[PDB]
Amino acid sequence: QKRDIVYADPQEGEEYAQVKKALGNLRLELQLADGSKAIGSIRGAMVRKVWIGQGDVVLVSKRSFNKNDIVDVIHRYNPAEVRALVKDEVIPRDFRSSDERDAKNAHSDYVFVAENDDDGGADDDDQNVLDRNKVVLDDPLATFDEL
Amino acid sequence: KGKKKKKKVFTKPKKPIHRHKLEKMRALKYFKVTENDDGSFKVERTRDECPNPVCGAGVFMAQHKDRKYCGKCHLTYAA
Amino acid sequence: GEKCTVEPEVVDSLMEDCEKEGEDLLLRALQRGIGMHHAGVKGKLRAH
Amino acid sequence: MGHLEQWRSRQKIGMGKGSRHCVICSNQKAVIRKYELNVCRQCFRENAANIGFSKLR
Amino acid sequence: FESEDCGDLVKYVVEQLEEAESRYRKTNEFALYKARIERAAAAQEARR
Amino acid sequence: KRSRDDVYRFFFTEGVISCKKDPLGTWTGSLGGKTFTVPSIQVMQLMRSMKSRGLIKEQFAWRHFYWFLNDEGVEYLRKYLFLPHDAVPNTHK
Amino acid sequence: KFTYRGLEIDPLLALSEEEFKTLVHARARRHMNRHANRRAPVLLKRLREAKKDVKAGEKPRAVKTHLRDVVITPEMVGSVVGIYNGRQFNAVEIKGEMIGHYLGEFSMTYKPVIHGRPGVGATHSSRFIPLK
RNA sequence: ACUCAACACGGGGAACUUUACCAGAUCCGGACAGGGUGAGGAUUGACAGAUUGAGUGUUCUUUCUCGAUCCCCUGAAUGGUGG
RNA sequence: UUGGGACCGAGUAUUGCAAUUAUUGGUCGCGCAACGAGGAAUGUCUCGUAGGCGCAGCUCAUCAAACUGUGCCGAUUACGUCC
Repeated sequence: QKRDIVYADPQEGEEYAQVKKALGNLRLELQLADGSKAIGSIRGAMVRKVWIGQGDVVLVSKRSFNKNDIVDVIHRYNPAEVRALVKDEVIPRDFRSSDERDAKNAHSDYVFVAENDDDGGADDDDQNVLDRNKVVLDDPLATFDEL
Repeated sequence: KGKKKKKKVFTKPKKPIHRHKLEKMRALKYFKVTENDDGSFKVERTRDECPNPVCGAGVFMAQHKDRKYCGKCHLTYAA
Repeated sequence: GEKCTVEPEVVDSLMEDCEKEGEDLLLRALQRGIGMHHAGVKGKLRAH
Repeated sequence: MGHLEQWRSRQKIGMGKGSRHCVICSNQKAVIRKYELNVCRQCFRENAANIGFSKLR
Repeated sequence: FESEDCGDLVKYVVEQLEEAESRYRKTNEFALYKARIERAAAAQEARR
Repeated sequence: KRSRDDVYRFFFTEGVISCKKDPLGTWTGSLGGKTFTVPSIQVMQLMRSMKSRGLIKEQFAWRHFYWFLNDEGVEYLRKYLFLPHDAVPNTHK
Repeated sequence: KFTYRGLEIDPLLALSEEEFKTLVHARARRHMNRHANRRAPVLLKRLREAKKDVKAGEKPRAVKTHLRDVVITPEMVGSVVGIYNGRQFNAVEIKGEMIGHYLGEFSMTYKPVIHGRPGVGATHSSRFIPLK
């Protein structure tokens, strides 16, 4: 179909952030990967078409007319893309603060690294092309004899 | 079933297409005419006809270095 | 590359428009983040 | 002579289950019939009688 | 500068890239690649 | 492929020609009473072209072909064979 | 050394067509009789050509053919023949013990199979086998 | 084709054909001529040698042999067990 | 075991344009290869039926442990209930 991954535009609202716990009446509690503590909401195209769990990472928006009102979840990042994001160069895995930075909660927590793609297979596509219009030897039984 | 689109191993000299190899004014190259003796014109030929019913009309034979040939009945009188 | 601002649906609609106005396979070449522009490209699509 | 002698030959010999081809269409899959030397099962017999056949039993 | 020039350039590059795509249909890594995705899809389907 | 003329002479005094759909040659009236013999593919080509020019009216049933040839057909033919006619059906009845 | 029926090379060569097909197995006999009328028009010639021309101390130049429905007679022994499995001309030289056979028998037409771990769907009971 | 209404089922017991699939070569079955081709035209077929899996004119060399629709270029048509 | 044959080597004839990855028959050797009434579970049957046995048609150069049809030999139990 289409892309499963988008990047924040720093202008026009939109900043990465992580869910903490969940609260009633469609709202939840939400915390900033630089700033202090927040409360979020959700949009009505995700009211039960999409479920945003706790400690899932998402992309907010912010109000244009007035800051420091409330913010809203306008997207979700699938776990597949979270590991990728966090790797590259981008967001902290500790979500600066955590609850708070002055209590330094949840210490390392040493890196995990998705270094598990290659298993030591999948080496060499640099080899032969077809040989056709040649008589060549190639009888089986090979190895079968060492005498 | 199923299908795909791609054919090219290629990158050889491919065949030229056969194309007619022209002789111009073919009749005059066969029939030979002479200086006029006695007011009568003497007509000779460098092409002699094949003796088979199919070739029995006007249909001439051929001339190669090492063979003679008939393109009508696909025959060889060898030289 | 990784960095893009543009949302997918945007792109895909333009890409669609290429198919129909296809000429030099501006289609393929644009899909490769690889694009051409001059006078021999139609005004619409070159803007895109 | 040349190419023409090498094109369409091995089933103007007529052999195997090739060179069958039904009368009613021309399809040669799904059995031409040899049973009383009729042909109908490739345009299906459910579609066409007018031969005098009917299911009585 | 125009005309044939820019088209030779673009074309040739699309060629080269499509070429290198073919070489990676020699298929080792790409093979495991397909082998995976497929597995995941099947699993998801079964679960649903 | 100059059995053309023969085929056209089978047309005129009939108005109708028929042939099997087959790639292996056979005579396309099965008897003409002039005992012509033509391939199958050659026949097929002739009537195909003239069809696209509007001179033929085509019918297919089963593994065969039935060829009728129009009023228009008669015109084209008379000019090609350089011959007038009273008309094809009046002679036959 | 080699004994076809207790015959070395020189006796075999000496035999005329009649005396030959008498000596060989039932297939070979059946083949020859049914055929007549050439039916290896080129595959004789090409061999005997390059055979002759050799200065010895090495094999003839290789010849290629698709065909494999043709016998092996004592005439064609010593040659180097191609036989075609549907993508590769394959190298065979013709020994004195290849008489009474065909060509195709020496040219494999498949890779023998050696497996590589069974995936899911093999074992009915379900575990969703990691990782192959 | 996949619980019962998939699994000696697709009349499916396939040597070639059948046959979709793979390696390689061939043929127009591109109608319809608006645009080009003097008597030679544009054109068809081929012995021999060579190429080639091929005593396959496929193609070339060579010369002979033949409807001028066959032939050359765009548009269009067509066929397909392709989706 | 003379019960069963599976595998396996040699010779021969027919079918076909082509039987090599044995095609089909037909006699010698291989039998010392399995297997000694079969766990959990499970299939469809009420009289010319169940079961045993053979023949033909079908496909079709050749090959039927399949399918369709016909015949021969021919029973035990129940003819009830809703678990």
